[PDB]
Amino acid sequence: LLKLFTTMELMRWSTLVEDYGMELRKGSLESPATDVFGSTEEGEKRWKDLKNRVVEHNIRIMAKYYTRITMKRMAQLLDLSVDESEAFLSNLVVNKTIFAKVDRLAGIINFQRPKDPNNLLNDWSQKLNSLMSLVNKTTHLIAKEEMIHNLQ
Amino acid sequence: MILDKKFHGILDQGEGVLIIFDEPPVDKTYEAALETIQNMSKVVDSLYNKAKKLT
Amino acid sequence: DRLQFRQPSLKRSLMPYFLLTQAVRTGNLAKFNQVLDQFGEKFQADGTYTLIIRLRHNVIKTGVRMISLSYSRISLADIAQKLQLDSPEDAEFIVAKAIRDGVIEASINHEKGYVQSKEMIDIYSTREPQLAFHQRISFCLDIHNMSVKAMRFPPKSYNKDL
Amino acid sequence: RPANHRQLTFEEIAKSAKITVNEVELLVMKALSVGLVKGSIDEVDKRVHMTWVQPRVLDLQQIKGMKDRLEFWCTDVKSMEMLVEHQAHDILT
Amino acid sequence: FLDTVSTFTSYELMDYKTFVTYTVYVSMIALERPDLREKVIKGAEILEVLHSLPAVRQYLFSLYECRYSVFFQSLAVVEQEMKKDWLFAPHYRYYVREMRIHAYSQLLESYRSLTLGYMAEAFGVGVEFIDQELSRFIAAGRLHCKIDKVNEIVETNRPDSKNWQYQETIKKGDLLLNRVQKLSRVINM
Amino acid sequence: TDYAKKRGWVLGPNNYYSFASQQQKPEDTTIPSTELAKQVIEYARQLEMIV
Amino acid sequence: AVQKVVVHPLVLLSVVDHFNRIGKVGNQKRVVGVLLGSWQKKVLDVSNSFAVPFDEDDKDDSVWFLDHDYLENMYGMFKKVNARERIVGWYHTGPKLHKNDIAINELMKRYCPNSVLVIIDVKPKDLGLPTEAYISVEEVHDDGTPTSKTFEHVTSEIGAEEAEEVGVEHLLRDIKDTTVGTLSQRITNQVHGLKGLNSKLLDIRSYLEKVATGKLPINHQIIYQLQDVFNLLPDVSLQEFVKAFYLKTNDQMVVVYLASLIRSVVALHNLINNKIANRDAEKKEG
Repeated sequence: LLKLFTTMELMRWSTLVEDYGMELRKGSLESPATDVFGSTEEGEKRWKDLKNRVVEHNIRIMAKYYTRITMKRMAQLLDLSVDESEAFLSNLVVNKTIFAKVDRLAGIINFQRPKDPNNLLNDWSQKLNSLMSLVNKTTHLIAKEEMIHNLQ
Repeated sequence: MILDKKFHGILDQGEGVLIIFDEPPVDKTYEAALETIQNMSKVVDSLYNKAKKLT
Repeated sequence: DRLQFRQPSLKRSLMPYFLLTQAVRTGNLAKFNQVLDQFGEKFQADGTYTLIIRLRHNVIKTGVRMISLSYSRISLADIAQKLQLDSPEDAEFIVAKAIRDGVIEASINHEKGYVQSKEMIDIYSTREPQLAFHQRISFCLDIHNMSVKAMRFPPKSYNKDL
Repeated sequence: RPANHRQLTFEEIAKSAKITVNEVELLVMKALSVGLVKGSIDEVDKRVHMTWVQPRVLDLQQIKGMKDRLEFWCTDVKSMEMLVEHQAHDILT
Repeated sequence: FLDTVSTFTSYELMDYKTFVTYTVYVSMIALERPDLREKVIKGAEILEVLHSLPAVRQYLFSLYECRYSVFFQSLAVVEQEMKKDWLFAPHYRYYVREMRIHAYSQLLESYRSLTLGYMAEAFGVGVEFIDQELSRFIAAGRLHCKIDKVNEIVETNRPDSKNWQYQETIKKGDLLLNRVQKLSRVINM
Repeated sequence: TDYAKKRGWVLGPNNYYSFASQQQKPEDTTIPSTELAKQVIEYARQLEMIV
Repeated sequence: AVQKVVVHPLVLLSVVDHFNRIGKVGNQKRVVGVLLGSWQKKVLDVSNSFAVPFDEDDKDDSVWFLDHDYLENMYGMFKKVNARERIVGWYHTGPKLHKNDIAINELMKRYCPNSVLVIIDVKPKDLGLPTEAYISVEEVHDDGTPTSKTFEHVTSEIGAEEAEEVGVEHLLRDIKDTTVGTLSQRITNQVHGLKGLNSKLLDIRSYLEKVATGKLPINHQIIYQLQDVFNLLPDVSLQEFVKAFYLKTNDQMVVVYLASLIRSVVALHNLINNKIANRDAEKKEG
C-alpha cells in the first residue's frame, strides 16, 4: 500500500511475484486468495488488468515529472516488447494522452515542450519567478534588518 | 480535408512528417489592416481637399 | 515596367526600349545582341553607349542571378547548355564570380565534382527578428516623428498671425 | 556552479557515485521523490539539468561570491539608474 | 451571375446555355474551393445544367477532386474552345496561366514537401517540364517561398502566416510613408 | 608559399580548409535592450519635448 | 492568522502631534501610543488612536512606564462615544527595536489580545514605507533556541475610506492623482531605480558588515534562502525569450502604427484649417 500510495519508484514486479505466491500460500490472514482466483477467467482479468493498471499508473506518476525518461530505454529496463507498449499507448489515447509529443524518426516521446505561447506560459512563469523574488526578497530583508536590532 | 481547413495539419510525401500548428492572434492584423485601408481614404481625401483649395 | 501610370508619353518613349527591356529577363546572348544594334537608333545614339555596352555582358550576370533565383544543383549539359555556356571551368568560375558579389548566398562544396549550394533565401521571419527590423522601427519612428514635427510646426505657422 | 552553463551530464553523477548508466534514472527519480529538488530535464541525449536547491549547512566561497555578484548587481542597477536618470531627468523631469 | 435563378433564354444577346458556358470559366477559375462549395456546389443551378454537357461535370469534379491525369488529357478541349470566340478569345492567355498557378497553389497549399515521383505520376508529365514550370513560378509566379533541389524533392516552408501576416501592412506603411511625405510637400505651398 | 605567410591558414591532406565561416555567436540581447531603452528615452524626448 | 493590515494616516498625523506637543524639552524618546483598530474582521483597520505618558531610563533599558487607569478611562470614554472600535495594540516612534519591547508589549499581551507592533521613524527622511506591521507571536525555531516573542513582518497599506482622502487632497493641493499617461509613468520609471537603490544599497552594506563582524546568532538559516532566491535567476541566456522579444516588439510595432496613423488623422484639421483659415482671412481682411 505504501508503494502504491505515491511516488512509485520504477521497480521489478518479480519481487511481487513471490509476495503474491505466499499471499496464496499462507492461511493466517487474507486467506480467500484462492477465492479471488476462484473463476478461471475473472482472476486472470484481475491479474493482467492489475499489472496493467500499475504499469499505467506509474506512467501517470512519471508523466508529471518532465525528466524525459526515454521510454525506449524504459522498455529495455522493463524487459518487455514494444508492441504491448504501443497497446499501452492505445490505453493512453483513452487515458487522455492528448498532451504529448511523439517522433517519426526516433521513438522518444515528450510529455512537455508545447508551442509555448510567450503571452501565457512564459508570462506566468516570469510572473511567479520575478514577483516571488520581489516579495520573498522583501520579507527576509527587512525581517533580518529587524533581527539585527537586538544585538545593540 | 486540410484544404477544407477542418483542423490544423499538413501532409508530406518525401518524408511523411506531420506538423500541427495554429495562429491565435487573428484579430490583430485584421483590425490593423482595416485601419490602414480606412486611413488611406482619409489621407487621399485630405490631398483632395488641399489639392482642390491650392490648384 | 510601367504598371500604375497611364499616360501616352512614357508608352511612346518606351516603345523602342520595350523589346530589349523585356528581352533582358530571358537573356539570349546571340539573338538579342543582334536585336539591339539591329533597330537601335536613339537609346544607343544617346552617347558613348556606356551602360548598354555594360549590359551586353551584364545579360549573363542577370541570367546567372536568375539561376541564383532558380534551383540549387547546376548540371553540366541541361542548365549549362541552357545558359549558352557549355564548359566545366567557366561554369563554376563565373558562378563563383557571381558568388563573390555578396548579393546571393551559396554553399561551395566539392564532393564528387558537382557544385552544390544551400541558396537559403529565407526571410528573417523567426530568425533574429529584433536585430532585423530594429533599424526599421527606429528609422520608421524617426520619419513618422519628424512628420509629427511636420504636423506640429505648420499649425504654429497658422496661429502665428492670430 | 551557479552560472556558466549550469547544464550538465550524467558522467559526473556516475563518476562520483561509481554507479552504472542504467541506475542513474532511478537515482534522479529518487532525488525527485525525496522532494529536495524540482529539476526536470527536457534533454534528448543524456543530460542533467537542475533547479532550486538548499545548501543548508554553509558555503564561504558562496559568501564571497555572493558579495561579488551582489555588488555587481548593485553597481549595475546604479549604473542604469544614473545612465537613464542622467539625461532623462534633464529632458523630462 | 448569382441571379441565374431568374435568368431565361434571351435570344437578344446570349442563350442561357451560352451564359452558363461563359460563366463556368469565371466561376471555375475565379473562385476557390470554399467559394465553389458555398456558391455553386451548394446551389442546384449547376446541378440542373450539368446534365446538358457531360464535359463540364468532368471539369468540375476533376478539378475539385484534384485529378490532373484526366484534367490534362481533357484540357485540350478547354484550350481549343477557349479561343475562336468573340469576347473570350483575347483573354485565353490569362485563364490558362491563372488556372495552372491556381491548381499549383491548390495542391501545394496542403503539401509542404513533394517528391518528383508522386508529382510526376499525379500530373502525368515529365519532370523536365515542371522543372522550368516551378522555376518560372518562383520569381514570375510568386506563389510560395524559395524552392531547393539538394535532394531532388520539392520542399517549401511558407512562413506566410506568423510574421508575414503582420508584414502584409508594411507595403501600406511605405506607400503611406511616401504619401505623408507628399503631405509634407503640401506644406507652405 | 606566399599565401601561407599572407593568409595564414591550415594546410590539410592536399586540401584547403576554411575556418571562421559563419561561426559568430549571436548576441545576448542585453545591449540591444539597453539601446532600445535609450531609444525609448529619445521617444519620450521627441514625442514630449515642447509639450 | 492576519494576512494584511490597513493603517489610516490619522494615527501617523497623531504622531505628527506627538512631535508637536513635545514642548521643546530635549527628550524626544520613543513615545508609546495606544493603537486602536478593528480586530473583529480578519483584516486590521486602524481608525484612530491616542497616547499614554511613557518614559524610560537613560542607562537601564528595562525601565518602562505605562498606565492602566488612563488606558481604561480613555478607552472607556472612547468606547462610550464610539463602541465600534476597541483596543488592538500599540506602537512606538523609535527607529530601533529595543529589548524592553517584549516587556512593554507583554502587558498588552496579558491584558489585551495579541497586539501588533509598528516601527516608524522620527524623521520622515526614509523613502520607504514608514509603517511595518509586526505581529507578536511565538514561533518554534529549528536550531533549538527557547521559544521567545518573534516579530514577523506583516504587509501594510495606507488607505483612507471616505473623508481623509478629500481632506488630504484639499490640504495638499500639490500632489497629483493617478493620471495615467506620460508624466505619472515616466516619473516612476525615472526615480524607481533610486527607490530600489537606496533600499538595497542601504541594506547590503550593514548586511555585509554583519556577515564578517557578526555574532549573537542573527538567524543565519534565513540567509541560505536569501542567497538561494538570489541565485534563482542565474543570468538566463535569453535564448528562449527571443520569441517573447518578438512578441513585445510586435506590440511595439502595433503602437508604432497606431501612433503614426492616428496622428496622421489628427493632422487633418490642422493641415486644412491652416490653409482655409489663413487664405480666407487674408483675402477677406482688406
